Amino acid sequence: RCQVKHLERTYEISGWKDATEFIEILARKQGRLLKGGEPDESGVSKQILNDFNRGKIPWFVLPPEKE
Amino acid sequence: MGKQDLGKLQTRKMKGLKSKFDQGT
Amino acid sequence: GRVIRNQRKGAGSIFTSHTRLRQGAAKLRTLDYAERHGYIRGIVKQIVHDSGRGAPLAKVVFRDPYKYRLREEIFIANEGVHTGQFIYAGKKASLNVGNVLPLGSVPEGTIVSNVEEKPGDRGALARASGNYVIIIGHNPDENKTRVRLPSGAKKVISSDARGVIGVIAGGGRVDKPLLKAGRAFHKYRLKRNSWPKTRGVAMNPVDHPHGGG
Amino acid sequence: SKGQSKRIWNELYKVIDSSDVVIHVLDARDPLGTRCKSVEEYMKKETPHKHLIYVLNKCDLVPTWVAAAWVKHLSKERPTLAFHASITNSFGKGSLIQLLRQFSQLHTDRKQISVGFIGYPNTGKSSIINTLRKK
Amino acid sequence: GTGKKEKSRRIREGNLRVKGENFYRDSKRVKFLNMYTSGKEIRNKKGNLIRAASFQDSTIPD
RNA sequence: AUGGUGAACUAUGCCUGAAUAGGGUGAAGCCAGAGGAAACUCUGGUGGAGGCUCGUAGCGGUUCUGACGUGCAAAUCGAUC
RNA sequence: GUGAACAGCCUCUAGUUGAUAGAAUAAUGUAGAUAAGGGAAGUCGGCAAAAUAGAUCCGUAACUUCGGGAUAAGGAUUGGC
RNA sequence: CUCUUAAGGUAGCCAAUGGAUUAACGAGAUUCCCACUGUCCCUAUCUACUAUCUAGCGAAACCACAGCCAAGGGAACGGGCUUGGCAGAAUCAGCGGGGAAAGAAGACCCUGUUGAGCUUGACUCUAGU
RNA sequence: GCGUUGGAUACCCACUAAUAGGGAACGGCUGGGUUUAGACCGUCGUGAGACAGGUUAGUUUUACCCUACUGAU
Ligand SMILES: Nc1nc2c(ncn2[C@@H]2O[C@H](COP(=O)(O)OP(=O)(O)O)[C@@H](O)[C@H]2O)c(=O)[nH]1
Ligand SMILES: [Mg+2]
Ligand SMILES: [Mg+2]
Ligand SMILES: [Mg+2]
Ligand SMILES: [Mg+2]
Ligand SMILES: [Mg+2]
Ligand SMILES: [Mg+2]
Ligand SMILES: [Mg+2]
Ligand SMILES: [Mg+2]
Ligand SMILES: [Mg+2]
Ligand SMILES: [Mg+2]
Repeated sequence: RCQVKHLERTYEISGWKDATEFIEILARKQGRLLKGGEPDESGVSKQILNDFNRGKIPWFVLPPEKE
Repeated sequence: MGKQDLGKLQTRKMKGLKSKFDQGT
Repeated sequence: GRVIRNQRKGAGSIFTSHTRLRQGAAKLRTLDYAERHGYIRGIVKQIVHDSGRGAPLAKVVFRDPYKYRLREEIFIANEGVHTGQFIYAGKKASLNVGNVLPLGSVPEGTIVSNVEEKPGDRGALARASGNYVIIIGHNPDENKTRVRLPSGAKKVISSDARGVIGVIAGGGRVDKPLLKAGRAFHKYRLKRNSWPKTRGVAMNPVDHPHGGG
Repeated sequence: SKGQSKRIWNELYKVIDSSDVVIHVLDARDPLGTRCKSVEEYMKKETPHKHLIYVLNKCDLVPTWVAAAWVKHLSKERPTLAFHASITNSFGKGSLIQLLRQFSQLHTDRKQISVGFIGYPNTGKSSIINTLRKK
Repeated sequence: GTGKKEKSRRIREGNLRVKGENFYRDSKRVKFLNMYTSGKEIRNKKGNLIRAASFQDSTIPD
């Protein structure tokens, strides 16, 4: 749903190839590590979803085409 | 309804619309 | 209804001024023969801070014209007055900052302070820090002087009323934010018991007419 | 399953039954996604005398042309007003107020009119009401 | 003073006047605002019904 | 209702006295070095500000299916704060 | 003495050894602890307990009024001779 | 007489910023995660002081009379009334089902008075002006 | 005669032989509720205040008596 440029501008990260890599890179950059070095996948995902819903990430659905 | 002048509305200056936070440049 | 604080303050009690650390009442000299006819010279010995007053005060020593002794007066310091300066007070005093002159002896546009409302009451107008009185004009036939007060009002007073040349020192005091209830506390500790203030709406209808809801 | 409880839907039917004007609040980012088409069909079938309009909120989160296109497309069905809800820095408040005054003047036989705000959760109904009241 | 009394106000602007009618309320305003406290039944010392509650009359109509 | 008594508790103003370990952070002013035409920037020190902060004495009184309930006590005890 | 320390613990000087006692060790309590495997499945609700903790070093995000956040987070170490 | 759907290809013009989606702080209210555990499955064991027995000392609440049940007795509802079950001294530790047994005993509705240093163009007034 | 569960938030998931209905209340601990004094938002009222309402914080502490019951002389 979101543009790559918008996501990378919002979260100051890049270089991911899938959602798991995106979550891992964001967790390691933000310091969301569990006890033992494991990234906090669920917590980072919940924060991403909250930001998406509350409008800290730009996105929209395209309107119908003009006639 | 009257005139809806959308040119008087300022959109929110979100962090994802700023070119200063470019990655890979 | 219960007596409000506004009505309570009239009985005195805990609402009197805190005057232990004051230097003395700030007044001009008594209007005497020397100031009515010629002039008299005093010397600024010190400039001191007065508790509860923004403006500093100046101790000025004169010689007693009728007895061998010295007389100490407490003037409100105008800006630019220094220790060791000679001050001249009287009808024949020169137009210099710090001198005390009758209002009829100064030209239009003169800036004065600690101005007598009536001739001999020893200073009533423009006493707070940074304030002054402007000499608008003269009416010689009625022996009157038109002046402009700090509030913007225009007044007519006697030309024999006296005033000190210059502007009261310590100006610009209220341009600094206090930032702190503590600084307000220490400000009013040296003045009187009028702080802090409780809003009438926050009270009960018995305590204040604004109460209730 | 939140938003589909009997108590919530009883409240919805109560506000519709008490309302003369119904404002359906849509999200400018997903207006077709945040539409209650079944509620609109029920209103046009059973209560044709109640006036239903669209308010497209959160227009500050989309580009200007996207909001203009959505307003143009939704106006083909219902009167749609673009909006941005805020107590201090809002958009569309005067237009909504003058439209409500028009409805009040149309229902001049009624001593007062009620405008009920319905829509999806988090679309900003309470924010729009606070914007109208400036409090 | 004599200017703020009820009698003088009536002159400036017999049995038809009702309780509570003042500068702010007329008769219709008074009765509409008394609607909010209207719905109560009245009983005496012995417990007989002086007045039934509003919209709670027990008489069977014909 | 009339006439009297209380600010030894407590509320507030005033006058004259007294009390308050050890840590963390590191403001202005100042020194040296690297840049610069200057203004000014950067690095390392010095200094010891704050109705700052951790935490004793002290002041207060948040919480506990707490103790006690003719209790030690007509408001106390323990831990926690 | 230990220790950053008027902290906690032990000691010298000085001062106490006071509070009805004796004998047994059922249930239920008040106060304090431990527990295989699982780890909130308990309960309205992680209430209560447990876990953490000093010092040294590495390192520390969003946000921000640019002063903070911050001991953020996350890691390594500690005796004696 | 007339009014609203002209805006277009993922961020515009217009005036660093376009903000309350406000940092910091909080014995304020709420949700979730890691760790952690007897909260639980599912309970077991240990210590001190009680409880317990004894010597001495020694109260209080409360008390119409009393104290085993079942059915029936003109709203619910008995220890006493009618008909039955039955029923043997004197007692100890527990226990919390029942007891005008107590302690919770007062809150909650109704009637009649009183107060309000409550409030208002309610009435007579009145200080002040 | 004998059983009729474990969870999630009246309905679902699962296990199970089965997850039947009901009475002794509705003619001891404990959360929602009668929650009095503090506080805020909304509606009405000229106001004191009241409420179409919504949120938060808020001391009641037996048993050694008789019987019943469990054990013991
Ligand atoms: N950017 C933006 N945010 C909005 C707007 N209106 C509401 N919001 C945000 O949406 C959130 C939920 O709004 P709310 O009024 O509670 O939604 P409701 O469920 O319809 O009542 C709030 O935190 C607002 O900050 C808007 O016009 N623009
Ligand atoms: Mg109050
Ligand atoms: Mg005293
Ligand atoms: Mg402090
Ligand atoms: Mg502190
Ligand atoms: Mg275990
Ligand atoms: Mg659970
Ligand atoms: Mg359960
Ligand atoms: Mg933080
Ligand atoms: Mg017997
Ligand atoms: Mg209350």
